Amino acid sequence: GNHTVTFVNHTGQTIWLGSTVNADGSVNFASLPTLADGQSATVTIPETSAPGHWRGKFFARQGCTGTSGRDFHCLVGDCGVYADHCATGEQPASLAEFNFDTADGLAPWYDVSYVNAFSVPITIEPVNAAVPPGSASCGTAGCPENLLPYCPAANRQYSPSGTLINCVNPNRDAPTSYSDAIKSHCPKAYAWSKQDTEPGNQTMYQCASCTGFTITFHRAS
Repeated sequence: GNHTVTFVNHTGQTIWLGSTVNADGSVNFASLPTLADGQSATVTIPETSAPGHWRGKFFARQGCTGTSGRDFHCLVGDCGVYADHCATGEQPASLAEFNFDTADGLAPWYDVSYVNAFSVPITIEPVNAAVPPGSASCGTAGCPENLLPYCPAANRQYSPSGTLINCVNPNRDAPTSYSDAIKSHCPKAYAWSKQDTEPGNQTMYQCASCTGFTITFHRAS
């Protein structure tokens, strides 16, 4: 069947959901919801339709102002001038990444990625999971703790009003003091692109027997 994805906004401010999909035929949504603090919404992944898989990323855009189609713009994760969908790639932000695949008996795969940035904490937790006895599958990806306070000073980004709102990886492809701090506080997420080749890493998750996922964007201020 088709998996559901529930977005839960616990950040403390409004988020404008965005998504980017791989160039493999994965079908992107016409629009993704805007969530005031505390609100939630659920979408349905069209797995049963061609091409039978969905490889892509969800993220929260923050600090959005202006008019859609004209000057709409976000302080974190901007992906174009439209409030309801991405016209371009996104500026660096926390990512919830998925590989739904009806041809992969281990899918869906999921992970939290701070490779580009840590903006808000993300957890990805399966819904109605049936874990085989002894299996450690269907784990929760990511951690709830706000990691902005542990950001190296050189990688911090501030709102015009002076609030710390983002922590941007200076080198996505090699360990840095940025990735050291992220990994030290949450080993359950990507902090740099090839972390999943480190022995003992806890970056990747899959759950072959669930009805969907809950993506929670946790408190960030």
